[PDB]
Amino acid sequence: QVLFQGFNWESWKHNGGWYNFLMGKVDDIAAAGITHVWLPPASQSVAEQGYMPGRLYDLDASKYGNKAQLKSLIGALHGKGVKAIADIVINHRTAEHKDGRGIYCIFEGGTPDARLDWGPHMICRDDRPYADGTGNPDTGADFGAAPDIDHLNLRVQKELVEWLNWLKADIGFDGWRFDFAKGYSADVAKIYIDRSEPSFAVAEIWTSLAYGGDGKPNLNQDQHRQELVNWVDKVGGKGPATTFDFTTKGILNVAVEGELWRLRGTDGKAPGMIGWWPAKAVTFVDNHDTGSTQHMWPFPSDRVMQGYAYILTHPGTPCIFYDHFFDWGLKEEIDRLVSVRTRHGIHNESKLQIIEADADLYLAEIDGKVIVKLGPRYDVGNLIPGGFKVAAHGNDYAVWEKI
Amino acid sequence: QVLFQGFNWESWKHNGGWYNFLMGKVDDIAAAGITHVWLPPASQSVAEQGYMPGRLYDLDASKYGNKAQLKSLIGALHGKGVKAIADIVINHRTAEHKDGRGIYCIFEGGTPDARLDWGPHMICRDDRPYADGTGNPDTGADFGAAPDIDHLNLRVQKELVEWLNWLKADIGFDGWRFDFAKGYSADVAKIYIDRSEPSFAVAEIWTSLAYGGDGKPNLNQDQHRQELVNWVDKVGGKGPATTFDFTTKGILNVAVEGELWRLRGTDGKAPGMIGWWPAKAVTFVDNHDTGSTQHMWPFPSDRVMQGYAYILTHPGTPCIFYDHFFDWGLKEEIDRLVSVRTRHGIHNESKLQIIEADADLYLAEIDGKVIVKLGPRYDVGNLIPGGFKVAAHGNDYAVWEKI
Ligand SMILES: C=C1O[C@H](O[C@H]2[C@H](O)[C@@H](O)[C@H](O)O[C@@H]2CO)[C@H](O)[C@@H](O)[C@@H]1N[C@H]1C=C(C=O)C(=O)[C@H](O)[C@H]1O
Ligand SMILES: C=C1O[C@H](O[C@H]2[C@H](O)[C@@H](O)[C@H](O)O[C@@H]2CO)[C@H](O)[C@@H](O)[C@@H]1N[C@H]1C=C(C=O)C(=O)[C@H](O)[C@H]1O
Ligand SMILES: C[C@H]1O[C@@H](O)[C@H](O)[C@@H](O)[C@@H]1N[C@H]1C=C(CO)C(O)[C@H](O)[C@H]1O
Ligand SMILES: C[C@H]1O[C@@H](O)[C@H](O)[C@@H](O)[C@@H]1N[C@H]1C=C(CO)C(O)[C@H](O)[C@H]1O
Ligand SMILES: [Ca+2]
Ligand SMILES: [Ca+2]
Ligand SMILES: [Ca+2]
Ligand SMILES: [Ca+2]
Ligand SMILES: [Ca+2]
Ligand SMILES: [Ca+2]
Repeated sequence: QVLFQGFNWESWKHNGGWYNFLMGKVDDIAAAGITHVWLPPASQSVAEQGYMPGRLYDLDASKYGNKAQLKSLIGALHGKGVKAIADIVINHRTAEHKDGRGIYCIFEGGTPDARLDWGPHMICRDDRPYADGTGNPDTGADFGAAPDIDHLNLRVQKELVEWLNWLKADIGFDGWRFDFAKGYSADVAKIYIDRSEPSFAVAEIWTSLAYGGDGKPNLNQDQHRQELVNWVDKVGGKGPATTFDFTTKGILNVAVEGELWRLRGTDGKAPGMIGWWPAKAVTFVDNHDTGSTQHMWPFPSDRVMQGYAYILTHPGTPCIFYDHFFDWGLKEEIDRLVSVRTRHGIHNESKLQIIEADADLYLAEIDGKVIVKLGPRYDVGNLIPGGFKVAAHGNDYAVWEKI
Repeated sequence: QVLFQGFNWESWKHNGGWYNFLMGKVDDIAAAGITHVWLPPASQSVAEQGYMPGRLYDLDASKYGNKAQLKSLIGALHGKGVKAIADIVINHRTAEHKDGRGIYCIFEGGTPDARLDWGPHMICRDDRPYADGTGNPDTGADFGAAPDIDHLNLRVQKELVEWLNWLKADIGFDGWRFDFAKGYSADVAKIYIDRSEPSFAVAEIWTSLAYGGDGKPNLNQDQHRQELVNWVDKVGGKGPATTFDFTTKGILNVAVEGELWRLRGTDGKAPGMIGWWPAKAVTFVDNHDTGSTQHMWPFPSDRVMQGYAYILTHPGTPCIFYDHFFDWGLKEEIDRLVSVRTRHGIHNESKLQIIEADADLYLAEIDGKVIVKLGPRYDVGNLIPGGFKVAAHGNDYAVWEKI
């Protein structure tokens, strides 16, 4: 399962429309061995990138393109074997109309009927000024800038599950990435996952790493991955549910700048979520927030390939980011890695054994068939077994594969 | 067994004589809980510090003092419970007289008889110009500046074992530290150890650490401690034989400057010799060469107490260096640590479990009774068990002891 993020922060701006643009990259994407692409928020949003949704059923006001273009793109991805997963922003919603108080708290689903046309009662009890105090309190965090939907209200749960099934059925989406899933409880999410039955769903739980007395992250980030592992438990370990592994991303970010010892945790296992539940963890080097033009937590640029050498050979389900693959010129090195991975049947639950993790060398062996070396360390051969030949290499990475 | 090094590079210079001087520190030394003190080379040496011996039986030409003063000092140490171990420099010897060739290759033992009065035949075949080609080749490394004794010659072995037994019997020495034990084979050393039967013997095998592609030592220094562990095997694992743990000293030197992750080796065990054979390893922060006025491999000065917090709580047999204890003002902090160690019966073979080793924190638990934290990391309490109270602390160290 290797995922691709088919957009970045600037994508809405594209001349002629991003979904149209993306039509052209479907073959390349299919060819890299990508199995799912995560498409940006489809509905009408106040914010052009999509994360501030209003008329949920109105896919036509999207700045990425209209419903007709979405279905053609999802048609193309599907015709080529790949699945399309959708950014479900349902923690918060923006309102169409002012109520009596002059507050924008009357929602409009986008259709002549009443689906999704809620008012203040479906806003979480306490999210003043939008709330009118009569809904249930928030199951999770608040998003400041907008109304937070009260996911314990039953009309909310039904109309939002109808909308999810419509996105699967009429639009074609296969799975969900749940935006700001800290916004609501794993229980609420579970209803949506269970009742829409996606073939894949990844939640975005993003919290800070623990930082030590030195301004740098701690080697141990067990509080941080526990929280990911916990969401997956409550939601259901047997489900399709996964969380992005922000722990590996946070560590790697630092590790790569000459601190590769950071990659062998306290227990001698990988320090990120993939060290405890690789199966339910999807890994990434960067996304539209951490990277792109937002630069919230970027991977060191001169090192993104050591990042892909790591996520692509290791357990967990890797996510390639649009920009790296298509705009940085790393296409081919990334391809080669996705091949090594697919060729040896490396998969989300592969076994990892960390041979060495010193400041200047990380050497790990996955599934007995592939070894990856990250780092500038030159004197290395003595540790890579007889029987392996180098499969890929580039800047401060090399991966050998057996015979 | 905690050893003390009762001298440094400048000691020969002391006004009024070092052994005399040292008479005054015997009580303090005895009181710290020190069980052995390593005294500098006793015989006549061309080089004032002792490491260039000539008339082996002539203890009177020592710049540290004469035979009478040595015996009084060893008498005092013994009267107070401590043993005295001697620096046996027998790899090389300097000659008293020129032979026919005009080469200084006629030795003089220091007595009217012939004990130790060898000539070129007892010099290793190849150490030109001193050698006359008729002796056996060197069993080990060469010391450039002087004649290397051919320890395979049987007269050499007998007279040098007589001299060793005289140092035990007439002078009072209890054990040996074998200077430059790379100078000769572990086999030759074994004869001297076995036949003089010391109660303690430590060899000085000093080689370089492996350095990586970054100018810093590798985390793994297994080639380096293998060599120590090997000498002890050939010499005899059941003997009194030990080697100084240069591996821990080399690592620690670096580790302490914010790289405390260096202290959990590749295998999750201590990286120095004490991780493989703690019993046969004697640890140190610095000695007359690495430190003192020679500064060959000094411990970072503002950090020597993190070094003693480590060696004093950990397995292996610790060696306190004269200067730290008596001249740096660390006496009391060092004492306190030697107490924690002795109080809880921590000993050369105690069990070590490394809780965490991150750049800014090293936390280890010895024998279930003591925990030591090295590093500036502040947020620590969550990892030290309920039941432990802090026993000592100071600059970037603290050690707790159970109840
Ligand atoms: C951009 C996002 O911000 C939040 O993550 C923050 C973490 O909580 C914080 O602890 C860490 O140190 O830094 C973060 C960013 O600075 C949200 O939790 C995260 O979910 C959010 N990501 C998405 C949500 C949006 C609003 O609906 C967006 O505009 C993003 O584009 C989404 O991917
Ligand atoms: C001072 C000593 O030098 C040697 O150690 C060197 C190591 O071999 C080298 O690899 C390392 O990088 O650095 C070293 C010092 O720069 C000898 O091997 C060592 O045994 C020697 N130590 C003693 C021997 C002497 C000569 O008889 C001395 O003058 C010292 O005072 C002794 O302790
Ligand atoms: C393997 C694990 O290490 C533990 O110390 C964590 O506290 C735990 O949460 C994590 N457990 C998870 C991982 C797996 C699979 O390895 C599960 O099935 C568990 O339910 C899930 O909580
Ligand atoms: C425990 C050890 O780890 C091994 O990987 C080393 O290669 C080995 O040399 C070392 N072995 C030594 C240590 C002990 C005690 O632990 C012995 O009795 C052995 O003879 C001695 O070689
Ligand atoms: Ca409507
Ligand atoms: Ca809100
Ligand atoms: Ca919320
Ligand atoms: Ca004589
Ligand atoms: Ca010589
Ligand atoms: Ca020699």
